[PDB]
Amino acid sequence: MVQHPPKIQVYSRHPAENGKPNFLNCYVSGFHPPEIEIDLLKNGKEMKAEQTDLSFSKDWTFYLLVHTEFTPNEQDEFSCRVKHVTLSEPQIVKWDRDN
Amino acid sequence: RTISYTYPF
Amino acid sequence: GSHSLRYFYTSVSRPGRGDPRFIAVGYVDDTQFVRFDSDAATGRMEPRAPWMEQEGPEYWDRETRTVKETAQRYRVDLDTLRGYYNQSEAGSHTRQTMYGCDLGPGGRLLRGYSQDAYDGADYIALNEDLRSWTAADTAAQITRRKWEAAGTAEHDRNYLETTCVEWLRRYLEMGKETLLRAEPPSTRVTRHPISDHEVTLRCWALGFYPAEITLTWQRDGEDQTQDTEVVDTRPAGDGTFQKWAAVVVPSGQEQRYTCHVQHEGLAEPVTRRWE
Repeated sequence: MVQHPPKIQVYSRHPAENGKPNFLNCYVSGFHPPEIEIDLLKNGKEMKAEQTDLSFSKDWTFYLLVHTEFTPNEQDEFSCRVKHVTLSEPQIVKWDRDN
Repeated sequence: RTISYTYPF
Repeated sequence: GSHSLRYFYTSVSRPGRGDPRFIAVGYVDDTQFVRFDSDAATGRMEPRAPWMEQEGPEYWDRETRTVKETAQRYRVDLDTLRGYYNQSEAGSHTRQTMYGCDLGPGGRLLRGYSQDAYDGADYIALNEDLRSWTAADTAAQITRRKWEAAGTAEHDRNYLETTCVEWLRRYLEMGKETLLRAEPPSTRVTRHPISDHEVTLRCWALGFYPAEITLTWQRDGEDQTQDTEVVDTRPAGDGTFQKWAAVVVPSGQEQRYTCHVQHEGLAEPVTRRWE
């Protein structure tokens, strides 16, 4: 019944450019058990994104990637919501271009 | 090809 | 050098939420080629790599068929474990299996794997000799005795030495144009101030394959791995990977630090600096 909190990395595919198309990535790793709710948020609202198939690391901990295309914008705000059994409340990691 | 058989616990 | 075939099974019991969920994913090296999800409405093993669409229907109903009967066997195993560990139906439980093979330039078997986990901890693993079992606890020790009596290791060693390596070769030829292709990293360095007297320099490695890479920082020809933050190697989203390594340096001294990127995709390990 041993559990591990998720690790979340919110990042773009390429170096972010304002006005120029990119891909947004929410990479969630090292979590157990495998139940999880991962969503990408634009201005707090949910995004149409795709999810990779469930897989795990050498230490059995799971990793999962949710991804969608997006255009970086001075006026827009991107986030990733992660709900999991080990977190008392959904984790929200905002996107930083500089990374 | 995935293994056709697994032995139950 | 080496090339790997591995399958990853995940069984999760969903109490009162129906029958348990079964997921199967297959990897060749660092590339995912197949997938199965019991929840998904297709009821089929599906290609997750373009070079797989080469295979016909005969390949996939076979691959579905095995994965379906495996889902059933794993459905029973979930109850069995629940019996061993004296657990109730209320709680959701996870059993994992990962198995597969490594091969050397020979094409012959280099190494073989077959391990299991329960609720995120080692249950049973096949040893490197491929004839003996390592059982974590005494509940796993039960399975071990049954498995020894049933001669499971011989059956596994046989799949691993034979069937595993044939298909690994076969998949390697199907995806030769990308699986044997090497992607060198895209390397830049970035600066971000922390204080009036400290800055963060960051060594980027973008869009490389496979995932194995080494990002070292040094100052004057001598690495300082004590003062280095370094992320997990993450997916770029297009199949390739990305990693970075940072170091807190004095805002007065930038050129004195050099990053060193090592990757099989590169002919020569390349070095970067702030400009």
